Amino acid sequence: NLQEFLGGLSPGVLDRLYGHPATCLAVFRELPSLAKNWVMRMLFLEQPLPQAAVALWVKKEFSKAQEESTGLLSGLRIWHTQLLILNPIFRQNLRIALLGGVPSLDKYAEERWEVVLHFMVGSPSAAVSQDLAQLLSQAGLMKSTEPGEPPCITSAGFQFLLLDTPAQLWYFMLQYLQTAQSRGMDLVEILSFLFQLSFSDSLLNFLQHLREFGLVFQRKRKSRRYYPTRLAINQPGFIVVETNYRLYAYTESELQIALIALFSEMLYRFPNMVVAQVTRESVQQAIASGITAQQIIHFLRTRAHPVMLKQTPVLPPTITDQIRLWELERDRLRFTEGVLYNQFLSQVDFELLLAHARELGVLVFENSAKRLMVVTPAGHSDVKRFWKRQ
Amino acid sequence: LNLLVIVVDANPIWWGKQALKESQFTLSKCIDAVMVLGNSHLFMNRSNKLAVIASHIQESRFLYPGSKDGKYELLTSANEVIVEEIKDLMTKSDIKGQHTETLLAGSLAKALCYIHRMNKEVKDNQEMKSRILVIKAAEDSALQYMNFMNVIFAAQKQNILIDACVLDSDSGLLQQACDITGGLYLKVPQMPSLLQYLLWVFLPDQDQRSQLILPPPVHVDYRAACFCHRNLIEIGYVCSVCLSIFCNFSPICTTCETAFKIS
Amino acid sequence: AKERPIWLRESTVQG
Amino acid sequence: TKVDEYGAKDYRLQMPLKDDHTSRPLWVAPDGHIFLEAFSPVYKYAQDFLVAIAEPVCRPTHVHEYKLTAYSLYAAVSVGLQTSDITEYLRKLSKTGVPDGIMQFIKLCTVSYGKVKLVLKHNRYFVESCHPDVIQHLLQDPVIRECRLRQTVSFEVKQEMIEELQKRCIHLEYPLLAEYDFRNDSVNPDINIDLKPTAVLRPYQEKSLRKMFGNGRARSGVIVLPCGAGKSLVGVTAACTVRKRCLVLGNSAVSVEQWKAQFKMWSTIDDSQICRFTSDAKDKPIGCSVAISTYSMLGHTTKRSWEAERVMEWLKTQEWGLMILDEVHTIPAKMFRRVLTIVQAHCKLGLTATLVREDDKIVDLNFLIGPKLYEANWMELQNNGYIAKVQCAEVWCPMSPEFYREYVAIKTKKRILLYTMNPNKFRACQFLIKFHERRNDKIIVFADNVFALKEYAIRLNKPYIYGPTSQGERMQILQNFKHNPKINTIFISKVGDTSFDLPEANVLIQISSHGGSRRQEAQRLGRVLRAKKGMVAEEYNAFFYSLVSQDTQEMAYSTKRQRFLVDQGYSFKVITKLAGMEEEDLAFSTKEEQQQLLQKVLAAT
Ligand SMILES: [Zn+2]
Repeated sequence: NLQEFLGGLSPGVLDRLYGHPATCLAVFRELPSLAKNWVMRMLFLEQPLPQAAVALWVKKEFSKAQEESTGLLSGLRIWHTQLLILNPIFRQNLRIALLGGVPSLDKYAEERWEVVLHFMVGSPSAAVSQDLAQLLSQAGLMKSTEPGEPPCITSAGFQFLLLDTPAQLWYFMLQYLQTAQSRGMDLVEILSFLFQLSFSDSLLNFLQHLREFGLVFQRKRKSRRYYPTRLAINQPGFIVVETNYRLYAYTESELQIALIALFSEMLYRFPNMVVAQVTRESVQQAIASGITAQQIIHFLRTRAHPVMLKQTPVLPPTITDQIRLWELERDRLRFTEGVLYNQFLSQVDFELLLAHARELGVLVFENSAKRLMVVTPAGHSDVKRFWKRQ
Repeated sequence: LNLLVIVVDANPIWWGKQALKESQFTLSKCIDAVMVLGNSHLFMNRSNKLAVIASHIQESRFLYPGSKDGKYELLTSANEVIVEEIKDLMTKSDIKGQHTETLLAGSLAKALCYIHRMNKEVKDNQEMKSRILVIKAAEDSALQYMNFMNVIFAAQKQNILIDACVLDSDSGLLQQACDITGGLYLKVPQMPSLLQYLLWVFLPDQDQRSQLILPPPVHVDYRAACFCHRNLIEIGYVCSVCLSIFCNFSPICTTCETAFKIS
Repeated sequence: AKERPIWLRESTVQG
Repeated sequence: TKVDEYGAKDYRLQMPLKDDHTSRPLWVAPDGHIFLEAFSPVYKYAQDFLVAIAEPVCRPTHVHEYKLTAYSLYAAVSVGLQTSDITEYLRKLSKTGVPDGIMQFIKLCTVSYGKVKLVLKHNRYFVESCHPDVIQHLLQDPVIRECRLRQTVSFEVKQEMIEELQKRCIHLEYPLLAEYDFRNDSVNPDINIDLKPTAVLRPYQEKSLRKMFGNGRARSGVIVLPCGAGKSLVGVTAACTVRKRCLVLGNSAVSVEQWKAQFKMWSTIDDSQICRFTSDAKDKPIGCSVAISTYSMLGHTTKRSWEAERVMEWLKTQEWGLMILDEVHTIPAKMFRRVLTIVQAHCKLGLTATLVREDDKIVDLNFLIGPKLYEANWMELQNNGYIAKVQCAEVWCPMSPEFYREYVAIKTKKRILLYTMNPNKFRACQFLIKFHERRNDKIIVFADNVFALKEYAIRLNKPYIYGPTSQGERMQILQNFKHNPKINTIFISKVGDTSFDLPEANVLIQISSHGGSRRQEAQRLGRVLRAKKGMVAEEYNAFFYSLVSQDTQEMAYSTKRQRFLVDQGYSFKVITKLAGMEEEDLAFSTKEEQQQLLQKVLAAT
């Protein structure tokens, strides 16, 4: 989440990131419940106050909210104890932020994201962009290993594909920022633009990438002014599930049919409908590719036709249980690398080695009755060194 | 979400008395503080919405239905609209010596129906917790008791909190009003430091008000008096028609003219 | 009374 | 014909889409498959029309699946639906048009009907035809000449070769008409049989009877109805309506007894007018007309006792207005099918509840008797309450380690006796039976292996029944199960699924299965479908458990066996583990007991 992203930052980058225009407001909106109230209170104070007052300024009931808010805002470093006055820079910027100082766009965003997903999947016809391809490859969801041949899709790629559009896009942009730092693009400058959206060379390239993703559209031959789409700021279902593992999806966009075929066997394709079967072959194929039953169940639930919404649960228990059992059977045999021991002359030495392995985290499994254990190869060197040291 | 409504009692007689006195506090600063409070309320969340009403002896008018200084566009629009409308209202006003007491019941009625309209229009998916941050600035009128009580009971039934913020005077009617609906009652004695009071006592919404320490409520004197005297009375002799608190047993209450039968 | 068994009322699969 | 990048066939360039597709709830695939919506407001009308012109293959709650064939279209024409009368409404209902392939198929199937009619008179089968060109171009192959015994043109045909000629015509594209004009028939006098007002006909029964009697002439076909739905009542009503000599064919002594009881109960026909042409007992079969007999006797191939020979000659000589055949799924058998040609009947109605089998001989029924007239909707009956709602479940029992070791180690087929008898399933069935016994639910345990059935029954001291069990003891055990409160469970063998009149049971556990037999699965499931006096559909009072052993061939057999039930719509819920099993004390709680059971299994040989 954005809270995680901002928490994973240093004070030096934090205070700089607290730009005047928007950041002080975007980070404010993050404040879940109560820290908003304290920020407004001590927005006008130039004198720090004791911590005991903040501690006792919440009733005995629901105190956990007080501690969690205080910890979150301490991590954000909005104030300093100074002994709890807010940062002067943040105070000034917030005062300046507080009385101081479309139908075609959404369709465009939808179409651009749909073509991006088409390229992500093995679609023969898709938008071509070397920068987009390499960006997705380095995002960790795609690997090519051969420039001549089109890149394939890694295990994480299918999991990313089956995610919902909001979370999918949010994770994609998170990876974009993480790779932006690696490629050398300043993180603060690009990050501030995202906050400003919800209200230089690097800026131009970043806006080009955002437009390629479909969040923004200049509409004027790449002019300075931009009109963000709905997705920039941050629908009914169509699948009907039977009790015989049969899916009838009212899909016209090829993306939905491809997503369903990823874990189901297609039987018929009507102009406004498609029939597929969820069989062991397809489900285990998806599981081997890397998906887990949770993603499939969530995908079918979110794309649930209104007809089956009346019944509770929406997805039939037999279908859900069958999918879960199919995924479990694949991982019945759990493989874990390790090194076995044999010929323990005395159990005292074995117990001492067990205690050492437990302390170091090396041990994976132990058997007192048989006087043996298993250690991962990483800890094999450590235990071997201990044995040599005697 | 939350729909806040600021009912400012901008009585020209009293505020101009302050202006003549040349006191530190002024109606301009009061309007600025109210503006800051509304801006902070909307600052709290996007879904939150606000409105403003100004009271005058004649009538009450709504003060509220790019980034030149690098400002948020919506709050900039709020600032401009409120400033222009308040200046217009204060600049233009007829003179009527007979009527000088500030009017508040009508303003609160306008508020209540406005909240009802917004509650009807808003989607049923999101629940709205409306509030009325009344800011009195002058003594109330005796003749307004009945209508003010009607609107207070309507607010109680409709579940709106009347947070009174009287200053320079303690209106027993207004404290009684907010007590009925459970709204907070704060009497700021330091007018220059009024805005700090808003950002603590009033600003937090009903959702978080319970889980927060706020000044204790003031004792309310639910007095009763006979229609003869207007003096406190502990025993009242009401009839079945007037429902009027009277002085002492009488053959017939004047306001009724009923043919009471002795016994 | 005459309520259905637990293992039929809710899925017994570990998920 | 066109295949997309995926498995599904492509029809983007095949047929168009109607603009008012949302209004139209019907789909039409080129292969003949039709997908109807159960949520559309016109669902009832669409269901009636699609049932009239097509046979269901899958009817889940939301989207029903039908497929039409030549036999279904012939049945539609028999009930009197013309090619236009069906195709115009099909196009109107269809939300994506009608492919030219289906159009031409419907036209050809409808036109190729009624040209050739088969009528039996004076013990002679004449192939009548108003059009003579049909016969002129039908006498090309020599089989017709060799078969034939050595306008409105008709010729006599040999009795024995009727089946061969009929199956030949089916692929010759000239189906024969078996309609019986019982209304206009003076050769055989009508029998004094009437339907008493006491009998009550349910709406689905009336609909099936109407589809059979689409016109004044009765149609010969197969009506599939659940055993608890009153198929016996439907057959009795059909015979009463026919008002001519009726020969009912059961499959066993219990079947013939039940048929006689149903006849007496629901028909005013006198007792003396009904006979039981049965070896165990007879009631002067030649004396009266309405007869009940058995396939085994009528098709008996070996020596015939003199009295039975006289009766058989009388039956062959006489002509029957109606030939009712219960449990038609066994008809395509050699001896059983020989009975069709052995006996003469105008219309041979067929009744059953599990019209499914592995060998592709079910298709032969379409010509052996006729097209499948009606097939009751099990889900709709459940909703209407005519049939008790069933909470179908499959209890997965993990196989014990040693048992799995021997099972996998041996490549022989002792596994049938091994995995059917494992400690985990034994404990599971014991715990389930205990839970239902304390719940006052009647239990009917099933097991194909008599050895395993006997072992389980002795270990649980319960009254197991099986083939060579004495009839008196069988009746005593059934009476005790029905009446004695102290006992509420009976362990029946395969004989149970064949034919019986057993009391309604609240649960049905199946520890073992004969194999991938949809017939057996449906037959055993039908036992608990008996609706209670005042139950409710949503209460799920009836339960069916099909215990299976994990990681064994039993899983494959169960999955292949539940196909018919899932097609009907029943959702089999999987139960990996049962709550309270650990706390409850059960047999085989120690390694030693499993060891002795394994040793006994190994010594079984
Ligand atoms: Zn009165």
